Amino acid sequence: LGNRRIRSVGEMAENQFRVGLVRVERAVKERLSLGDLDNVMPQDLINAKP
DNA sequence: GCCATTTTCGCGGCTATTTTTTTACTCCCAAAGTTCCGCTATCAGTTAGTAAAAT
Repeated sequence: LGNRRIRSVGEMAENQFRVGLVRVERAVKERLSLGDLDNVMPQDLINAKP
């Protein structure tokens, strides 16, 4: 039991939330690479559906 | 060219009963085929009326 670990609700929720964050980070980087950001606000960059 | 070693391939019990999942995204225009409402017109069925027949 020193080589086996307990992983509970908080850890799993954090892992899946980080997965979603990576999913949106890819698209955020892709958009920020374009350059035309004069009228771009942060809420126009983030898609919460993933 | 045969003897051994590494790599795929296929397998791992039977009946029941509780319950769906989830990202990602241009626009416009001209040309063409299809549909939906309205009207017509014909035929067949139904129904009302009247004469023919029978009591």
